[PDB]
Amino acid sequence: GSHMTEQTSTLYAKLLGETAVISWAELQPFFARGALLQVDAALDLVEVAEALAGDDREKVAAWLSGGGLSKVGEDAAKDFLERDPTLWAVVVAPWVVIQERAEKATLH
Repeated sequence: GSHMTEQTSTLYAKLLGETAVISWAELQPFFARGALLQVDAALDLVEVAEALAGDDREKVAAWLSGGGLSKVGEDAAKDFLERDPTLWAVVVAPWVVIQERAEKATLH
């Protein structure tokens, strides 16, 4: 049971591959330590995740001050829990980012 040192760029292939859908209750150890970032329904997962992987500071900090990107505490915890709770989670190299599944406005 030797833990495979993940030196492969499978994370790149995952992040820029597609989004992932999971239950919120699986992400409990992630927001507990604070390794969980919340993204708004207006934005997308790939654009916030590439920013947090690529260290794109103007991209990240624009959404931090703009309120499109945040971190998941107790307020966001009970929010997502009582919202879906099934939501779109994409694991970036440092941390995971989540968007709500329930898009209340979908006009295309």
